[PDB]
Amino acid sequence: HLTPEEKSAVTALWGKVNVDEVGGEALGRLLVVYPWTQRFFESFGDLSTPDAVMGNPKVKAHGKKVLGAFSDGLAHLDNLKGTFATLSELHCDKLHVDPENFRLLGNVLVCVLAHHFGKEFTPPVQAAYQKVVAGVANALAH
Amino acid sequence: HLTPEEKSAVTALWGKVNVDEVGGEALGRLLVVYPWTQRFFESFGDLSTPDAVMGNPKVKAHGKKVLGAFSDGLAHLDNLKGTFATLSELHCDKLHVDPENFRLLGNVLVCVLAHHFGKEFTPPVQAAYQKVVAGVANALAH
Amino acid sequence: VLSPADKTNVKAAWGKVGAHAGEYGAEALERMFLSFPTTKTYFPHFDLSHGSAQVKGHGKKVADALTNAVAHVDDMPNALSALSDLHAHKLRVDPVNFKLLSHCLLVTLAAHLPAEFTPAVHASLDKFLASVSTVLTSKYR
Amino acid sequence: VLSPADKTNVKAAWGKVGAHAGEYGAEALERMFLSFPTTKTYFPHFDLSHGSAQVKGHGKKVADALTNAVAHVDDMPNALSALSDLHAHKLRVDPVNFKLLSHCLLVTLAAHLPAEFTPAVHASLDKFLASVSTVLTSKYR
Ligand code: HEM
Ligand code: HEM
Ligand code: HEM
Ligand code: HEM
Repeated sequence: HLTPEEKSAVTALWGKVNVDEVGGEALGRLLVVYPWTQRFFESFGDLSTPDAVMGNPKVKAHGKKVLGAFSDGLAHLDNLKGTFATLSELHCDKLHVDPENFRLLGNVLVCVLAHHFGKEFTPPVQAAYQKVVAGVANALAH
Repeated sequence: HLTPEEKSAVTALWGKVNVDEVGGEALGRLLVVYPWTQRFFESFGDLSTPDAVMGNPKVKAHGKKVLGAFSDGLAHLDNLKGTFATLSELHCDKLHVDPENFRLLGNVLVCVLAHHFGKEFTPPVQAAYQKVVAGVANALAH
Repeated sequence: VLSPADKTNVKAAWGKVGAHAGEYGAEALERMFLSFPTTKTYFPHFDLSHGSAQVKGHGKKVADALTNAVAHVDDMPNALSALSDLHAHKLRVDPVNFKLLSHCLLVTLAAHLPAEFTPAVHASLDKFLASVSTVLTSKYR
Repeated sequence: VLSPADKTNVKAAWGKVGAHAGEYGAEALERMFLSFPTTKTYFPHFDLSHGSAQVKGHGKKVADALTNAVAHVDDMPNALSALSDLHAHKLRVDPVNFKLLSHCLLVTLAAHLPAEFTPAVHASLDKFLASVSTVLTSKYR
């Protein structure tokens, strides 16, 4: 699905992602932009304002876990279904997350990379990442 | 996916479908209710009013073909992917049909069966058919 | 956005529903719970069994709300404001679920009023229910 | 439906776009064609190559239309009426494609105006672009 020169483009820009921060920024933005996703993180405390969500420590910490998982997918870009199987069970059987939301999180992640890299997130770089996030959303949907 | 008593419910009501007419009624309704689907049937002539669409002979005739295919799926409710493979290629590679539209056609078909059977299209019968049409939509999406 | 013909259509089909609105609203809910069981998670404290009096009372409330959306089809955000606060701010209903209830309602009307469920009416009812859905999923003021 | 704060946000972010609106509108189109190649089927008679002057002229038209949607954020169906007739009656654009262009536009703005693309603004821009999309996909009067 990804050409050798678009697998390489993806890895190069990913080696520059702050893994402590980007994951939180994405999960944060999901909860602000699509406010019904807050229903699934009811235990995380105060999610009452954009400021509250973005500074909530448990959002920051869960976003590290989610980004951890995308990085796992980026190491195994062939065998994404096998990478994400356990996580598909969890998001369905136990959480009941509608799969459209998986697509929304991938798109929000694309915007956060745009926002951090600026000019260097070129149209061809974006297109390689759109293939990557669609892959992860499909692997997760049960 | 379908219990033995919901496979049987599905077959019983399907043995009573007018196969010359229901397929057309469904394809007709798709073109009226979701008017952008008309873009894909531009060769079928006049689709300008609900009356025109519903009486168009080429809509009636294509709807027989589509219903033919659902009946093929209802005979092979295990191996739906293998039943619909050639049709998935055609709808993607050649037609470029977004897969959300496959879901819309299945739902319209459910409403046409409701409309024809009335009281006998009970909630449990509807639920068995919702499993059947989701199956067909998934098998078609590439 | 609704056309003027959409509005005439919906006003006249829903006018024919009349005093079965409660009974249809209950049946639509029961279809939704059977056909899409994940929607039961929003109703954890309800008896959801067949013939439940709590589902039949909830179907009357849903139907009576749709009757008022029809009477205020030109100013729906204002007429549906408290409902919007309940579903979008308090319950946080995922918008996917409004497409499920809407479909179940269309199916209920097709089964009960076949002579009214023409293609044109079907099209106008579907657009009305999507406009109601959008008001209820939005946090606005 | 937009909140009053949504409207202030969009008016102020799009005000900062200013005279790059044309350049951003072209870049968003080029992102959409590369990342979602099926959208090229609506533009069969265009040079769609990188740096095409026809894509750059089309991006100016799209951007100038968004500028007018912002100036008429309270009465968009009326301000966007001819566009609605072009996209819904004549071109019959599948609504899925409006979600693709909208995403590409957000991505373009994130890359160019990072200091303005706060979470609150991101949320208000996304709701505005969905409201524009809904007007353009609807056959109404
Ligand atoms: C799209 C990519 C996504 C990935 C890669 C992802 C990954 C993860 C991971 C790694 C966990 C932790 C599992 C564990 O620690 O055992 C998790 C838990 C969870 N995810 Fe996701 N997730 C994604 C999307 C979503 C979305 C869209 C939602 C909700 C809208 C969601 C809601 C949750 C919830 C509620 C949990 C449990 C959190 C908790 O422990 O309290 N996820 N996910
Ligand atoms: C969801 C179930 C569907 C099934 C079972 C189905 C089945 C078929 C079949 C059997 C054919 C004829 C193929 C042949 O004769 O070789 C066909 C062709 C076609 N289908 Fe579908 N289809 C479905 C959905 C759709 C949808 C949603 C669209 C468009 C919105 C669509 C557009 C077409 C078109 C354009 C053709 C070619 C028609 C022509 O020959 O001019 N189909 N489909
Ligand atoms: C046209 C769509 C809908 C309408 C007109 C509607 C209308 C209503 C009304 C009138 C109430 C009662 C408010 C009150 O008693 O003051 C209500 C409550 C509720 N609705 Fe909806 N509703 C719709 C869609 C949905 C959907 C899709 C869901 C979930 C799948 C949902 C879940 C609920 C819940 C959980 C309550 C709270 C009921 C309770 O705890 O007693 N509604 N709705
Ligand atoms: C915010 C979303 C959009 C806006 C503001 C927009 C605006 C416009 C404008 C201003 C025009 C030119 C009309 C004229 O020259 O009189 C136009 C034409 C067109 N648009 Fe869009 N558009 C949008 C989304 C889309 C999407 C998603 C598609 C397809 C994927 C699309 C396909 C076209 C096509 C094919 C034309 C005809 C261009 C030509 O043949 O010269 N538009 N649009």
